[PDB]
Amino acid sequence: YDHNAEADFAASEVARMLVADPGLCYDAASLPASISASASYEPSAAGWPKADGLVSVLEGGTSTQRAIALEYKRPQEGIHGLLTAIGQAHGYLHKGYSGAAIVIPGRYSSHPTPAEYVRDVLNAISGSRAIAVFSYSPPDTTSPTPFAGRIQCVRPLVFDAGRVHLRPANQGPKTQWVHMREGSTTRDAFFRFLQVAKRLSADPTAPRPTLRSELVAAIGRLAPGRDPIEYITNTADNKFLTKVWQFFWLEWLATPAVLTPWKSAPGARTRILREDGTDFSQLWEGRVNSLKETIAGMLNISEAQGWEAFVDKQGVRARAHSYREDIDSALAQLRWIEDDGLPTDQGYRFMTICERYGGANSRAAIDYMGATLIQTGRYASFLHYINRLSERKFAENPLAYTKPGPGGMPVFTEESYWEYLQDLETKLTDELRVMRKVVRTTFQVELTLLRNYGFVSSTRHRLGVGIPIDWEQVVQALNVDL
Amino acid sequence: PYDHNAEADFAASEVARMLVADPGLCYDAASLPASISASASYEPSAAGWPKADGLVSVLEGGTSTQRAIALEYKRPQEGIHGLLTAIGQAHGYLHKGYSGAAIVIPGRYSSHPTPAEYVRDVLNAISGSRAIAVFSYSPPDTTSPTPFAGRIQCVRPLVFDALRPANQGPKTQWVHMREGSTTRDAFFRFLQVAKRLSADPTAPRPTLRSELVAAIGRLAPGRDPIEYITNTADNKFLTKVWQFFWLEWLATPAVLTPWKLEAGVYSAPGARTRILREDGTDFSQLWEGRVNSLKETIAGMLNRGEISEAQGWEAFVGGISADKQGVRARAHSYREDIDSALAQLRWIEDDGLPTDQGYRFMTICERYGGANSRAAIDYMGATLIQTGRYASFLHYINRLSERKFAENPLAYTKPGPGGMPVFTEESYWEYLQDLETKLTDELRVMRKVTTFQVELTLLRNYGFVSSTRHRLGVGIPIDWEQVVQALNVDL
Amino acid sequence: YDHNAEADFAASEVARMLVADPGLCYDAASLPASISASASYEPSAAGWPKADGLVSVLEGGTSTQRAIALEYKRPQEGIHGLLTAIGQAHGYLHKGYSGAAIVIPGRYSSHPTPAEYVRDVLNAISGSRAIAVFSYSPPDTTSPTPFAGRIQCVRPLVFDAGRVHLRPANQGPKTQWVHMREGSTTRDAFFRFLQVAKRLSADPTAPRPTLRSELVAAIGRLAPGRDPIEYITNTADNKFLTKVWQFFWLEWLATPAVLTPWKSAPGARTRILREDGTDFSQLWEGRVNSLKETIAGMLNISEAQGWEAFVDKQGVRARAHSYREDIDSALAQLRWIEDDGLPTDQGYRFMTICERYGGANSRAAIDYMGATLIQTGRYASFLHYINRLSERKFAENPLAYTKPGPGGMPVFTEESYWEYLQDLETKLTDELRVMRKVVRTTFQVELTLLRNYGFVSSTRHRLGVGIPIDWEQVVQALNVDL
Amino acid sequence: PYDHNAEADFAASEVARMLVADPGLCYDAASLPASISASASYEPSAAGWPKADGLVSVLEGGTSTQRAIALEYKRPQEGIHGLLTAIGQAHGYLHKGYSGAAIVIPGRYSSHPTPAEYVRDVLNAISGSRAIAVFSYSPPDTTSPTPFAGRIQCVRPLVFDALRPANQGPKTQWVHMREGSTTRDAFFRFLQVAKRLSADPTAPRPTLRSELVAAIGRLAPGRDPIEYITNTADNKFLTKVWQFFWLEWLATPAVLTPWKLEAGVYSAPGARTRILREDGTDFSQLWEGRVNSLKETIAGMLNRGEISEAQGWEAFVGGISADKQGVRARAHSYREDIDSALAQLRWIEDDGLPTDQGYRFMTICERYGGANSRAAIDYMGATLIQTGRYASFLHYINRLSERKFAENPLAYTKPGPGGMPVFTEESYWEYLQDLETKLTDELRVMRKVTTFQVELTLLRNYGFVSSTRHRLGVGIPIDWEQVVQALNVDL
Repeated sequence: YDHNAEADFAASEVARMLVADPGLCYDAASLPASISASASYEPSAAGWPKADGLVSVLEGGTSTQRAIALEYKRPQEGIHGLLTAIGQAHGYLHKGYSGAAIVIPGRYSSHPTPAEYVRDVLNAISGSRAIAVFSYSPPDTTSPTPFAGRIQCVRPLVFDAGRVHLRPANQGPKTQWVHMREGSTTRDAFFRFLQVAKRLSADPTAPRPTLRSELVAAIGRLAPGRDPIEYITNTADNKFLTKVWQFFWLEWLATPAVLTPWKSAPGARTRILREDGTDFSQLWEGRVNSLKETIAGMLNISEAQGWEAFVDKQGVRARAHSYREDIDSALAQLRWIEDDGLPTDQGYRFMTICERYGGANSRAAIDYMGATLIQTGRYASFLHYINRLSERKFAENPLAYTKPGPGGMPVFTEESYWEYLQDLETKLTDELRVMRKVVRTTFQVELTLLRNYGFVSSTRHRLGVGIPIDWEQVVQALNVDL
Repeated sequence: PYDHNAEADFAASEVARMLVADPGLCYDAASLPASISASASYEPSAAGWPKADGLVSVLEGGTSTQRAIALEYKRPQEGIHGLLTAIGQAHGYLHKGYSGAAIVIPGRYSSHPTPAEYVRDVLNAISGSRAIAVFSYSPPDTTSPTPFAGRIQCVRPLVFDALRPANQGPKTQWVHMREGSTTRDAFFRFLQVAKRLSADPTAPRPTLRSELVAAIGRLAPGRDPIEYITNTADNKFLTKVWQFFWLEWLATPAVLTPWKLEAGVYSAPGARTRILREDGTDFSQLWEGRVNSLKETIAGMLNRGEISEAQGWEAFVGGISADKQGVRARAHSYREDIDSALAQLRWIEDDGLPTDQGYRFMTICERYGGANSRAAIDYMGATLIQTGRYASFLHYINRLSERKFAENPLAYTKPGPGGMPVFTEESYWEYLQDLETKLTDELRVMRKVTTFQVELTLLRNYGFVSSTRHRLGVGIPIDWEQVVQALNVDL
Repeated sequence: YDHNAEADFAASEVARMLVADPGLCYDAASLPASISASASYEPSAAGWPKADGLVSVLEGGTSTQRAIALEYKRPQEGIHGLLTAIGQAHGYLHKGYSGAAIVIPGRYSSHPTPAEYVRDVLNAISGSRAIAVFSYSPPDTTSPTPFAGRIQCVRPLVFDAGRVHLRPANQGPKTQWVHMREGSTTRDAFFRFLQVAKRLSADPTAPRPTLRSELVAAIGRLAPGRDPIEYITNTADNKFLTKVWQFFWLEWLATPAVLTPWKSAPGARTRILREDGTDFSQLWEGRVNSLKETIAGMLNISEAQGWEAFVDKQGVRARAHSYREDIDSALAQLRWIEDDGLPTDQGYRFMTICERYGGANSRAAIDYMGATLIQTGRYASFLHYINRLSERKFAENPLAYTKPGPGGMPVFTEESYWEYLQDLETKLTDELRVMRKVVRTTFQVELTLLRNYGFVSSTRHRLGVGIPIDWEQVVQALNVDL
Repeated sequence: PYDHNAEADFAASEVARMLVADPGLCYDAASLPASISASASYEPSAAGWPKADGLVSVLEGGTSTQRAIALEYKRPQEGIHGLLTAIGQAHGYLHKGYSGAAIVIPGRYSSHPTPAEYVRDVLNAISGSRAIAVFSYSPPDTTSPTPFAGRIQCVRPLVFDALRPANQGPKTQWVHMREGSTTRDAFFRFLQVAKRLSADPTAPRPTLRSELVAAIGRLAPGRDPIEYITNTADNKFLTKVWQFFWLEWLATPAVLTPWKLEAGVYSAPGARTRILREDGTDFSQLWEGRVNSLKETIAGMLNRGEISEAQGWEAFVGGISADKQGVRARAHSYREDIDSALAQLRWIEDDGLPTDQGYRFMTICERYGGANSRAAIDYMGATLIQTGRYASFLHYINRLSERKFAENPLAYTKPGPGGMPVFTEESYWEYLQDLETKLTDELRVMRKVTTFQVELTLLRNYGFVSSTRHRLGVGIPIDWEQVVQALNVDL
């Protein structure tokens, strides 16, 4: 909705203010030579109380970062939002963040001095100096930087000096928008995993699935005491989330046929559709991978030794652990699964759409996922930045980036495209501070995602426009979920 | 999803195309006309209470004949309950005097696999009115300029229930707001007067100043001065609201003063009303100022000894011909504009009471800083986008323009300073004309009585299109971020 | 909520008006000697478009009834409700009802003449004379008859003369409140059936359950061609609802152990808890029923002939068909299942409460069912009538019905209770017209239901009060479901 | 479920009992007092903006010392988000000046198994304020007069953060509305004046009639007459709203007229204000009528030649001692009543602006027939039931009464005409006194400064209890059907 983007706009402005004035987050003593700041979303793997954003402060010469959790309040929430924010800021410090920033309207109808009030309470009662307060006047949504010059610091913060272990700089997200690990998971996999969780919630007495005798025999050799299901699904707990993982993994991905190592490579296909609908995905085989290489490995290794190979090429156990981490991460980031593991209303809704309209590759399913990526994945923020920056360039000069064609007439080329994408990128990293550094790659993950979901056109670029955004499609995504 | 009204407009356009492709959808075999064209438009507020989602007008080889079909559109979000509403709504529309009615409803719901057949069956079994058609639709393609093209099928045709005019009615799907006379503040003050009078219909009456009452009695010896100076004859609720609003807020005692006379010299008083201009710069003016120099022209003809003071009063109340409107003519035209806009914004009932939306507008003006506040401007913009149907208009312009420039980004341009292409004012007029031809001949969402000035000025003022009127590769630059805010508001 | 009870109050008043004036539903010709009218809920087995109520008109000497479907509108719905009502009235006639009655506010803020408007449209366009229009002024909720004298007929109806086949008088409900068939179904059964429907919606490829070899062999003799599962679950379609029935029946009630006829009686128990939580319920055995009687029947009948007996004592097939009809009826009446068979939001919610708070016998589960019976089962109407009638009797004379005790002091006895219950009953049948005729039984089903759910106290009666209603408990039930 | 406020009251009562059973919940080992009693009450509107769900007052063996704990109650319906709100709310309460704060939150949520431990941990780790206690609860038993008895456990105690008064503050959980001076119409007109002034703070000022301005100048030669006759000195927003409301609606020019003099004869004018009486019979009266015969007493002392006209004006503005309130004394007491009720109904901000609820009340009066309409009466009744906390009061009376009569239906009765039991006025006073002893000593929801007249009259007038004051076997007969409507309204 509107709230997610506005928090992103304010987080960008906070990051800019700390770069302009490091004394907002540092005491007079310990002022560093150079600090950089950048805003990002909060990774779902962090604790329950979710922040509106994170601002990372990096120091010159170090490899560590100090992270500030951001809480953003709108007037529509009313003055009750102030007391929510104070509690949330204490929650963010309890979670382990070096600081927290409360960003709230400069005045309300009821209250002339809301930020002064929040500052007073923090000063009088809390005694935590790691919580900053910022107040704002209404943002300019025509700008690339809607909150530029419209946010003042009413209370600075100081990072708690009793911090011996500092956060690594390469940790955490580097953009405000969510990067999906674009290889292992699919729309169909989210659908089936939620389906298994709905199945297990209705029949907790469900019998564990049975492995083939050759597989169960092989597990006996490598892990003589271990339970074979726990072994090949790489689980140790019996919690709800791990059990659903077990059924999902053995039912949908590592099916009996896929767990067949050789026939020679068997050419097995899983039961999980690729997003492109052409076929079902493949696990451990297809090129010269595990099954095909082990077939070649048997030119000499024994037949029994092949099972040890199956369980820098990931085996069944290693892939099961990484794939579990992916689907767990993504489902939480999309807010489709509770921390406890039950499906949320949104997770149930996506599952319902898939069940009603022909599965995870249906238009209704693709459209609901896209709407989730726009709101919950914060691609609305990203689209706003690309739009306002592009409009600013092209309103000034509609022929920007074009190159002389045969007659001298301008044409927007692939070189034009790459120059324009690089300008957008340095603008996002240096001016807006909405992304950080850890090539025709600049925005490949974002643009492929956006194009696949219909938010940017199959034509990658057009003269006078840049990335041709299907804004009506984005408008529709913004409207969903009531 | 998109806007409910916009989806209704997309369906009305597709229905109008379907009637042109197959006139047997609304005509019996013997009733086949020589040539039939159809177009979709909004329903005028002046029509009955049960408001239709749209109107489709059918013209034949006849010269002055038009046949109107009232359209009701249902969304799955309304649920299976909407189907029964639509049957009742369709009967309401025929009762209002429409020749036919069309129900446009989803092909399936989660609850019910066969909704349109249900409506056809119920109409066949019980209603016995053959003037109601049923159309079923699959989800629209919002990528297209014509989202329902080929996605709507007729499940039940209609037959026209047996004088009619063709030059009558609105000619666009989007509403034309009457430019020049009314403002947000006027809508607000008028709704406040109607709410005050609704609670206290008896006690108040306005007081004219004595010189004016003496002047009216000499101009119109028998007429009641209030009825005279407000140009009213009825005693209906809506008329009394007008009388109070006119004298309380616009033709106030100061504004009704034709001239100031000091020591043989006549001068226009410089009166200002109590109604803010939309731009917030000052209060608005009547009979004086930059639009109407009536008082200044009268004072100059008194100072030159061309006219008596008695003749001056005649000119003030009666106007000066060419061009300069008098009090009575201004009151009557102002009453007609403000009545029309308030009904079309659906802020007022036919009875004259504020609607829920009029109440919501009034409350925003009262609490958040008046009719020129950001909250009031946002509420009006949302109303124009939704109730005025500019969401459908913006979609048409966007898709039609994207279709041109995606194929050729230099479309319409002309050789400029370096020889380089330039999108000029000529380019704009060529592009606007192509948009007109598509809107009337391909989409069938407008008909002939060239510019789009009224629409674009309104959209520009509420921030939905850019302050620059055109850009190369784009045409009219639409601010969809602003459009999102208006769509989400829910009036 | 408030709407359900108000429709019941208006339906009672409509039934009273037709008794006072049969010309409201009969033309001048064909005026009958004597007609009686009574209001009831609409049985869930009737079509999708559900009426707010039914009013039954019975004629003297006949065994047939003419039924009027009632649609009630509130001002809070606004004038849009009028056009809804016209369409609904046409829907009710299409469903096969002899007449329909639209009951709407006498005026709205917007509209001075709403009932005149509805009458005009019906007259001008519809041409159906079987639809009546009634208008009302605000009801008096202190009265036993809140709409008494406050409803006028703006448009009468006439029953379509082209009706050769008349509805039987013994058909349909005889009360405004829902009677649950108080023997075969339980809270646990609704819970498990919804659970099976949630299971099957997630895995439609689910394998059919397997019968014991002796059972499958026996089915081969009685129904040589029939599929044994379809045979013992007594199903013929393959629709969603019938399949969920099959899994539910074989998983939960006719389990493998319960399907064991003999060991002698086996003493099998099902997997469905009784509402009292003491044990699981029993099917076909326990007294001298099917299993025990067939054991006695084998004193002579063959062992093979016993299977024919198993499949006026209902067998497996006969009980499966009647029990299916019960659970189908009740779930639809509670609005927990769509006509298509998918669980509704309320059905899912009840299932969720049972899953989260310890099952169908939990307080949260009992409380949600009770809240459903108060609103969806319309026991709010019934409680209002008992309350206002009782208060009227006892406010007049607080010692009403008491009998002289040892000292002459009044005591409210069991005879006092039965006299008071009978007065309430004739008042409900003769004055309010909210129940019909097809003993210490007067309200046994309603009171047992109400007491079990905590709406009336375990003490059945008290002096000065009558049925002691726990009105605070009813208030809480009225508030749920947002 | 029940009402959110009622559940908060049930928890405050149980907290107060828990402190009496274990004073170590709020006192350090060295801070153990001689004897401690605790009671729950509402928080007075005169306290700061962040309003608590309740107050628990602790009295020690000290004579004038009271220690107040601000209570915040969270429901599962508020979700895991309410936990963080409560931490912030608790800090707000200590900042307001309370000695301690208590968070009362569910033992589990669907999302989170261990909510109260979360709050304890966060407070321990970051806040560093030991004056905030955390209590966890299992679902309440609404069958009981004490629904949380034994169902609330202390997860974190508090220690009182280091003058204090004991005779201060409200003495009941339910709010006492000040009877006699204000009406629904007064609340409505006052909110309208504040909304008008909020939009136009500059332009308006009220005009006193000339005789009164001359009289004030002679009585108070230096004082500004408006400040004098409205008994104000400040220029705050709330004060200006008072001045306009007083002169526009109550002490109108007619009502400010002390006498009418015709041919040597003095008479009370028979003025009526512009504020309706609650019963709708007439407009209300000031200084005249059935409550105050001040004008009649002055006119009778003029006619008897006991006093001058100058002395008559002194008596009118200054009152007559016994008993008869003058203009200034009436203005000051009326201002204090209306300010208190509006703040306690939460219809006005401390700043003087209408709240969302004040706006909702005003809109209902404006659109649905004024402050005495069924919709306005229903909105007020819902406010008293919810914001005034009479839902908890009714639950206490109901359960306490049911407990008595279920054991003995003839409880309190006395031998009547036939020898048969009768529930008499003596029975009622005995039963009311037992209710008092339970409310103060068992439930701890009221404390000593006998009748319940203020509460019962209010409840009776809004239809929540019966017009007959008592009935055998019942006590006070409660109309739970009416109570349902009020609970469902959501202000």
